[PDB]
Amino acid sequence: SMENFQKVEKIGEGTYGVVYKARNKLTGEVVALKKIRLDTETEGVPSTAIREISLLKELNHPNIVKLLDVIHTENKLYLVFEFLHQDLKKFMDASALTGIPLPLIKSYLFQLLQGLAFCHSHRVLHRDLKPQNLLINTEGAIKLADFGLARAFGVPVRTYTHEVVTLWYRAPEILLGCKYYSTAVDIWSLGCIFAEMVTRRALFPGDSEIDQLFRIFRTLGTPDEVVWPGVTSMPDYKPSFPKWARQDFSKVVPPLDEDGRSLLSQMLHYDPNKRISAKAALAHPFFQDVTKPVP
Amino acid sequence: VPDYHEDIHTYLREMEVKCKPKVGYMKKQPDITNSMRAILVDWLVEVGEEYKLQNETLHLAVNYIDRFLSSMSVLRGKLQLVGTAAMLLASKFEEIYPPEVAEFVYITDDTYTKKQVLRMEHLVLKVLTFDLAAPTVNQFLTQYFLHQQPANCKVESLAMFLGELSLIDADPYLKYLPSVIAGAAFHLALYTVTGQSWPESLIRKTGYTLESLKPCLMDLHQTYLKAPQHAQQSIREKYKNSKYHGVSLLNPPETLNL
Ligand SMILES: O=c1[nH]cc(C2CCCCC2)c2nccn12
Ligand code: NA
Repeated sequence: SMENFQKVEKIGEGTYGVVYKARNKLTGEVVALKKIRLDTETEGVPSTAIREISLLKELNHPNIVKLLDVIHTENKLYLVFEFLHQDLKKFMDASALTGIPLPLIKSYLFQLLQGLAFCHSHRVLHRDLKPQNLLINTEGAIKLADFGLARAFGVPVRTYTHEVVTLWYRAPEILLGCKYYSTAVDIWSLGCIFAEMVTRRALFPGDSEIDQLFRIFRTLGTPDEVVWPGVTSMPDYKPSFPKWARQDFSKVVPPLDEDGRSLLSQMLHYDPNKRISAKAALAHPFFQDVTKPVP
Repeated sequence: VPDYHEDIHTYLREMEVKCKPKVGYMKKQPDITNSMRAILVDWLVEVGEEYKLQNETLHLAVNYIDRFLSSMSVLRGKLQLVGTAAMLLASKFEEIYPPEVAEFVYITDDTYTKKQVLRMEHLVLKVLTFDLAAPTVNQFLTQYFLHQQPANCKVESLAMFLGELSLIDADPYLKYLPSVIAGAAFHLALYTVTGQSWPESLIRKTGYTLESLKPCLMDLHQTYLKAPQHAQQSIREKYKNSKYHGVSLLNPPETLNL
């Protein structure tokens, strides 16, 4: 029964379901309720919900959104989450003119990496990191949310779903159709997000898979066998792809200091085997003076 | 190696203890037996082959069945309903393309209805409190394969064959953790194909000595020896295929020299 919850307002729609801001009428606790209609579902409880629930029950961390309860009513499934008042997307839009203060960018990326390192060390790939799924509170915390595209991975990985990550945040190994991808796809996404916080616009706003790739190539250089061994044999690599030269990061992310630029370049490394891990990124000198400002 | 491999292994070792079923549960089931379970698991191997499902999916489904039967009494005519829902859930968790519910209904030859399968899926989820991300023998095996000197496709296939046989017989395999069964499977496969033994790198990674693996190894060697005589043969048929290098055709060793 959802009798104890009062709907306050619809917040959004993520990978699956609809999310509402609601209030527990007995305790007063404000929550986010993800509702899934099961009578619309010919196939039972969807895989996205099965994965989100099972994985979030394992991931207890300050930078991962808390799953509080799961309720099965007549023909519906409700996931009860802690509520955070906004997402990183709306916060970036509200800061488009002023800019996000540098120490807050650093704190946010630090926290995102902490959350993501915890996911990866618990064999979970998120696979949909984007500003819309990153939630912020009044007190300076940022948290990963929406694990509907997440999945438990194995050591070593096998081939998983190709249709993953929102296009702008999608790693080149997925765009080029590689048989295998793993934790590096999440780091790519966070590299994009880091740049986006710094410049206030999406780094690679493509409108198709090919346009997405070409945007990447124009900024980082078209990769070759020296930069990324194997690249020219990947399934969707074509030798007719234009060969653009790499841009200087001074132009790409002007506000970013030397340490910031070093970290960012390692997060956007083409070869997924050499792309920086979440754990190693936390040890980068860019974070030596990290604080926790309130936004 | 990636700098989260050790963390994953440590975490899986924690979780296999939490996701373990009750070892004596079958004695408390008034109407089902180890033999009926064997038949069900062998049938799920065949379901897996028909739909081209991953080995991991089969291992997950078995984990869910045994956990479910650790707390719920089930009559013999409903055991296949439990198994079917378990395989559906495991396919949704693990597979890129899970088979659809109507296909699960079809492979039970309309023994159950769609409504029953979907209601059992809810009951399974409720009894397991949605905790579906269970460690399996398969998950440990694939980690152990990274320590080969060097990679041997026959050894991998045989270790997999043996880990899979362990699923069929609750007595004795319910008394071992997946990481241990995997250890024994890997050693036995290694020994059979190349004559090598459980390597020092895995002794360090797992903390399991070859001696610690011996009880499970003794059992698994017997299982291997008697496999051509066992009432359940779907796993053997499956591992004859060239995909698995026909390892189920190989003669087991007569002694382990332990
Ligand atoms: O507090 C909130 N606010 C928003 C969401 C979602 C995030 C993904 C897009 C739809 C809205 C949320 N999931 C859990 C708690 N949550
Ligand atoms: Na019994």
